[PDB]
Amino acid sequence: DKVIDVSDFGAIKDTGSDSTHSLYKALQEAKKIGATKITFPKGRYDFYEERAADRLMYISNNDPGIKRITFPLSSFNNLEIDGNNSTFIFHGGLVPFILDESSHIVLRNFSIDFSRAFHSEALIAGAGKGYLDLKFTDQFPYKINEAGILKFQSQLDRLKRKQISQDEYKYEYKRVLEFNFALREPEYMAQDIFTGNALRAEKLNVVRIFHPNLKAKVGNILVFQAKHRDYPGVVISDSNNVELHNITIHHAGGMGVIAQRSHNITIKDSKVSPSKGRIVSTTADATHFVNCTGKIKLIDNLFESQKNDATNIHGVYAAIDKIIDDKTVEIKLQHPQQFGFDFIAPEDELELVHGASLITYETNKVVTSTRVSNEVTRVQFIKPFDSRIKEGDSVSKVRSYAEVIIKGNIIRKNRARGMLLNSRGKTLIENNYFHTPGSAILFEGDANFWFEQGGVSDVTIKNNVFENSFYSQWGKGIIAVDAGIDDKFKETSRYNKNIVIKGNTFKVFDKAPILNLFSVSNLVFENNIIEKTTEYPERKKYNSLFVINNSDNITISINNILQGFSEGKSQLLSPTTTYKR
Ligand SMILES: O=S(=O)(O)OC[C@H]1O[C@H](O[C@H]2[C@@H](O)[C@@H](CO)O[C@@H](O)[C@@H]2OS(=O)(=O)O)[C@H](OS(=O)(=O)O)[C@@H](O)[C@H]1O[C@@H]1O[C@H](CO)[C@H](O)[C@H](O[C@H]2O[C@H](CO)[C@H](O)[C@H](O)[C@H]2O)[C@H]1OS(=O)(=O)O
Ligand SMILES: [Cl-]
Ligand SMILES: [Cl-]
Ligand SMILES: [Cl-]
Ligand SMILES: [Cl-]
Ligand SMILES: [Cl-]
Ligand SMILES: [Cl-]
Ligand SMILES: [Cl-]
Ligand SMILES: [Cl-]
Ligand SMILES: [Cl-]
Ligand SMILES: [Cl-]
Ligand SMILES: [Cl-]
Ligand SMILES: [Cl-]
Repeated sequence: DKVIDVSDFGAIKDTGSDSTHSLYKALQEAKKIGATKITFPKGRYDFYEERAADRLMYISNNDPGIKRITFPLSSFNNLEIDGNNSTFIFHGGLVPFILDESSHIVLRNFSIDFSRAFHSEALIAGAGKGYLDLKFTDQFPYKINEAGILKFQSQLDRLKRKQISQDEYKYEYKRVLEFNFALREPEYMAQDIFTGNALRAEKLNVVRIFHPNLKAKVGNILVFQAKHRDYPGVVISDSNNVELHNITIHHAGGMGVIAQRSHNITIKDSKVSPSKGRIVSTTADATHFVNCTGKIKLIDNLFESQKNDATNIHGVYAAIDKIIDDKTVEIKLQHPQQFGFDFIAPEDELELVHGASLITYETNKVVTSTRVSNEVTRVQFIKPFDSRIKEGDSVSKVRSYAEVIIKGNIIRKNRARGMLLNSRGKTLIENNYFHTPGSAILFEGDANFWFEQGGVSDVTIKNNVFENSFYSQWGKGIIAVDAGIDDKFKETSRYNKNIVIKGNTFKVFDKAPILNLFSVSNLVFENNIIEKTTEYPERKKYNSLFVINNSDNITISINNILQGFSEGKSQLLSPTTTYKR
């Protein structure tokens, strides 16, 4: 009627049977009749590959290919999916949700998990020169083949072997990271150890893995980082007015929520958090927004234990590959996880940017655009473009940049950074808790490897708590700039502008930078409380709370408060150019 009950289409809870086809039929009926809601009788629902719809997808900062989709929400309008706090379990290579060219879609009250994680975890039972001894629990099956290589499996007749073998790709790894057993966070100062996808291994007649760079503390947990990003949790693509309310994402092969080229997204009262027996949630970013517009609201969420940043809101740079004539260029997407990102349309305004400095030469209007491939697009401008532009420079679309509201979130226990603020729109970061091994807030962006467009223009960071963040090495300080500006251009490049950091509590354990800035104009750091702790060992390489280079109009104000420090506030609040002296 107005509300469609998925059990009227044969999806039965708690049985363990596949509910994919019944779900599909309920979705098509909702589109046929104009229903505004689908409800699940509260229970457990399982979804498998065999009857899932298949679609080519490019998904920014994730891996492209054929996706099997359990909720294929393409061209839906004005539809709410209320799971009534049901539990959704996905078996194998599924993308749970893709919202494609949809509008006013509300997702509420369910959880997402996969029956076997894409990553794997092990207890570290011993260590030595070039090896670790590991105990795996049952939920991470593996085989050690005749070659002496550790290969994780989907599960423990010739065609069943063949399909299991075909599953091996999904559980490939590329690096390992040590997690502290007691704190359930990346181990203090441990770093990613690259291994590649094949580790020599042997079972001691416990599994021993061999690699020259292995180093960890016994009793900690070793995480094998999933190599691939093929199965993100919720994809929001070319869509508008999407809300996620009380969604729990226990796991994904890649990001928890990834949005590209969409407009108005809210994520509220949701959580990314591990399920029973796991120390890791999603295998990449909890959330992530590419070329999005309107309001992006992250309200009152819990993001913990994912293998990457909690959020990143940014644009796409594309390199100028070939100059065809004075008015025409071919641009090329650079990073493999950007291939297929079409964004340049007739009448768009583009920034033309010098690659090594991130200085904008000019803006220009595009009159025509032709997609040549999933890499190359040809672009014709209305007037001849600036004569200084060379091949190797980049373009970025001048958007109505997203207004970013990030309020009331708890961000902790994840690998890497807290928030990558590459939002050039009006940005508000207020009343969040950060406990991250990397930079809690990082202004990044580059046009040489990730080709992500950042460059802040209006940022307010007010009344957050930064507790012993940046306790490892993914970043350059608690709040830091690592934008891709060559040293030669730092003094003249001003990439991030107009930043107010007021009313925060920084609980710090050593004298690593609270602020580490370059190429900034107009930043005010006032009315903050800085308070010394002993939560982690002090690192002797840091002796400066405020490292500032190649910036202007930076006020580190006198009205900040310092508690528990040996030295006086006038030494401690005084900027250096270096970490030490
Ligand atoms: O230098 S770090 O800040 O620590 O970056 C970490 C880095 O890890 C791997 O590369 C390093 C290690 O492999 C290490 C092992 O001994 O050797 C180092 O010298 C390598 O450093 S290097 O890459 O700077 O040359 C990653 O490669 S690997 O998995 O094949 O081993 C490498 O890509 C890089 O990982 C990135 O670290 C970031 C935090 O520092 C962040 O998590 C990146 O992902 C997210 O951020 C970027 C924007 O910066 C994009 O938005 C991504 O989509 C986000 O997911 C992370 O990249 S990724 O996980 O490989 O995709
Ligand atoms: Cl009906
Ligand atoms: Cl039922
Ligand atoms: Cl779809
Ligand atoms: Cl609508
Ligand atoms: Cl299961
Ligand atoms: Cl095959
Ligand atoms: Cl659980
Ligand atoms: Cl990854
Ligand atoms: Cl140059
Ligand atoms: Cl943006
Ligand atoms: Cl030192
Ligand atoms: Cl002052």
